[PDB]
Amino acid sequence: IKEEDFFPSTEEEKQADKAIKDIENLIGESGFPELIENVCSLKHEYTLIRSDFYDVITKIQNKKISLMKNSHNNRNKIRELVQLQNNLKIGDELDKIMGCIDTAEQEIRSAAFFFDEAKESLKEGIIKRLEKSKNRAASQLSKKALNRAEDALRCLENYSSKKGEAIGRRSFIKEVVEQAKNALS
Amino acid sequence: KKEIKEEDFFPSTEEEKQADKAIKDIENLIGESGFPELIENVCSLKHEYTLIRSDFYDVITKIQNKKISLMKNSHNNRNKIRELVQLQNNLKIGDELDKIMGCIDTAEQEIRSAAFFFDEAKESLKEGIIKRLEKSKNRAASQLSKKALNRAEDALRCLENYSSKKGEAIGRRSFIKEVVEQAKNALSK
Repeated sequence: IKEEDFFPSTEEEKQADKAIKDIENLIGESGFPELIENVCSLKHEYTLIRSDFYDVITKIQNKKISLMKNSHNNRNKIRELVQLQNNLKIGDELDKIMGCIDTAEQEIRSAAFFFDEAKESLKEGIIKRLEKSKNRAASQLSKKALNRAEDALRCLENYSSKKGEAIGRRSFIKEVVEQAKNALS
Repeated sequence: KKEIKEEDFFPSTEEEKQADKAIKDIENLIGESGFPELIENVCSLKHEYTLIRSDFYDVITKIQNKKISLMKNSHNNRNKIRELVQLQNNLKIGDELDKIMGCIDTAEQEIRSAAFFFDEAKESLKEGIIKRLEKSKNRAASQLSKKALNRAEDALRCLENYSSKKGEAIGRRSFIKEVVEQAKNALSK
C-alpha cells in the first residue's frame, strides 16, 4: 500500500473527482458560506427598495387626491402623477424578484448538502476498492459520488441564473423608484 | 490485500479517536441542517434588528416633533412635555443597539471561521489515517491527527462563541423591541 492508491485511481473515481473539483473551482476558497450570505444580502437590499416602493406609491396617490379636489383646474398636474403611477405598476417584478430569491436560497442549501454527499460517497468508493473484493460496490459508490456532484453543479447553475436575474430586476425597479422619487419632488 | 480491512480505515489510534470524537460533537451541535442553517440564522437576526432599528428612529423623530409643538407653550403644557421627555429617557437605548450590532458581527465571523475549521479538521484526520495505512510514518500520522483535533477544537470554540453572541443579541433585541413597542403605545394613547 502507498499514498497514491488512496487517490482517485479507477475511472469512475476520476470522473467523480473531476465533478467534485470544479464544484471546488466554482465556490473557490470562500465556499458555500459566501454563496449563502450573497442571497441574504440580496433579500435585505430588495426589502429596502420594496419599502421605498410602497413609500412613494402612498405619497403620489395622496398628492394626486389632494389635487383632485379641484380636478378641472389641475388635470395636467394630475396626468403627470398618473404617469408616475403607470411607471410604478411594477408589482409583477417584485413578485418575480421574491421568486428568484426563494429559489436561489433553496438551490444553494441543496448544492451544499449534495457537495458533502459527493465527497462522502467518493471516500466510501475508494475504501471499497482498497478493500480488495468489492469493485462492483466500489463502482456503485463512485457513480453515486458523480451523480451527487452533478446534482450539486445543477443546483449551483440554477442558483447563479436566479441570483443574476434577481439582480437585473432589483436594479430595474430601484431605477423606476429612484426616477419616481426624483420626478415627484 | 486481505490484510487491509474496512475497520482499518476507521479511527484506530488514540489521536485519531480524540479528533474523531471532537468531529462528531461538531456534527451533533450543527445537526442535519449544518452550517447553512446557522449562517442563515445570523442573516435572520440581522433583518429582524434592521426593522426594530427603523421603528426606533421612527418613534424617536415623532416624539421629538410632538414635544417641540407643545413646547411653543412650555408653561401651559409642561406635564404633557414631562411625559414625552419620559418616553425620551426610556428610549435612551443607543448603547443597546450598538451592542446587538457587536454580537451580530462577532456571530457572523465566528460561524464563518467554525465552518472553515470543521473542514480543515476532516481533511487533517483523513490525511492522518492515510499516513498510518502508509506503513512507515506513524509520527507524521500522529501530527496530522493532532492537527485534526486542534482544528475541531478551534471550530467548537468558534461555535461556543457563536452561540453565546447570538443568544445575547436575541435577548438584547427583545429588550429594545419591547421598549420601542411601549414607547409607540404610550405615544398613541
